[PDB]
Amino acid sequence: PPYTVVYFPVRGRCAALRMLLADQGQSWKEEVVTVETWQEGSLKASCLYGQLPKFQDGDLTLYQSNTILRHLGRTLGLYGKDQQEAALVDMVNDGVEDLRCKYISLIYTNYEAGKDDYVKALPGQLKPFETLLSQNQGGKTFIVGDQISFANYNLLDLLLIHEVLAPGCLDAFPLLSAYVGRLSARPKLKAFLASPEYVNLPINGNGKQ
Amino acid sequence: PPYTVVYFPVRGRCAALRMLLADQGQSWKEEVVTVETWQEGSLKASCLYGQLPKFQDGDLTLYQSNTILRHLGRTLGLYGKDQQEAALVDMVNDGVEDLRCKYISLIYTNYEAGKDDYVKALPGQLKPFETLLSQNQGGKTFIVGDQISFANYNLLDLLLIHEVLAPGCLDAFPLLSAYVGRLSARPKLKAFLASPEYVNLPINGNGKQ
Ligand SMILES: N[C@@H](CCC(=O)N[C@@H](CS)C(=O)NCC(=O)O)C(=O)O
Ligand SMILES: N[C@@H](CCC(=O)N[C@@H](CS)C(=O)NCC(=O)O)C(=O)O
Repeated sequence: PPYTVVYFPVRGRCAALRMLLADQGQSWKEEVVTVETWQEGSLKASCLYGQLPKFQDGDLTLYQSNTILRHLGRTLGLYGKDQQEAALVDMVNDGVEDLRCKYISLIYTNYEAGKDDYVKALPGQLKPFETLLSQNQGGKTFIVGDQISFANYNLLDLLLIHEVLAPGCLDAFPLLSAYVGRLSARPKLKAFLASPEYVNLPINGNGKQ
Repeated sequence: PPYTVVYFPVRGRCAALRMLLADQGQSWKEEVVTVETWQEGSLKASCLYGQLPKFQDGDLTLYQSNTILRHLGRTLGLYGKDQQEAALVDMVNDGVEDLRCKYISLIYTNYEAGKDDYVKALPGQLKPFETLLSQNQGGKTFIVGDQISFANYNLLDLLLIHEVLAPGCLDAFPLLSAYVGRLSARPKLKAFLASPEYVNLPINGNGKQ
């Protein structure tokens, strides 16, 4: 630290890392970039991959939402108890990222025409995470092992936004349903999730959800 | 170990991890899955995300190509010299993954119609890695620090397959070019890249490259 997240005024790909920071009792600065400012072009040209989020941790500048999640997970000890759990943590997060990418595609490129098929395919897309839960302490703790690795925050966000896209999409999945309830009840996260800086931010940048 | 990769008969998403294993002098088994066997359905159903590669390391079963790369990077000490380089390694690999996803989209969903635009956009997609090179000992070593982190193998594969797609695409990028020549020359890796088990596999599964 100090931590600074530079991003558009949406939850988007900063939602998970924000929940992580808040739940772990960290402080940070929100640098809000408006689409107007973004169109000016100077900031974009300075971003390694021409995109946000941009993350500052002291004198370290990072890009890539999952790089930030892994960085935070690594430095705060939320990356598994050993090399094996760590790999499983990656496997979960890579799974979360795959589905987030299809979600983002639906939202921004084909929402009207594609929503039905997407919702049909959703159960098969969620089953893996229910299954991971079923294989770890009866799904009563976290996605991997008994500590709250960074992948949980990313998974939690993926689940929450899919409840908005397709209400009831977790009804057929007891472990995922209870998982979201439990994690969302953690004191600091609950408070964060209920705050204006979260609630009054749209999930995506195009008005759809 | 022992290491086993379960995959279709293509370079695809296993090319980089294979190069890594070969360059690092590791031994592994290839279990080839034909599309015929895949359509039978049983293996797919047993895969966490219904996809390959599947990776066996002793009694640990992993899925997700990048999870496998990070697993080998972590257990073989090819993941930066400290927490800070590790973050940069991730930032590189996430960038590689983003472009690989676009490459894969082109190949399998829009090759004929999309190629020309994609190749036009390619220079902008490659510059970031040239920029990273120029900020690390003049690009005379590796993509991050002076050790060959796993991310290097993924970047090398990405560059190699794009050279097939758009010959000369690295001519505008002296650092990337020299980087490719340099890594490709590494003895064990050089031998691998020229061996039948690499050369006689197509880059992709639909015969396009
Ligand atoms: N792989 C990147 C993707 C970043 C990304 O898609 N950023 C979008 C907003 S979520 C952006 O900056 N769009 C504006 C632009 O591309 O000019 C990550 O995970 O951070
Ligand atoms: N995110 C996964 C993607 C895996 C993937 O796309 N696998 C393809 C082959 S490259 C597959 O199994 N296709 C068959 C199917 O989906 O049934 C990774 O990086 O490993």
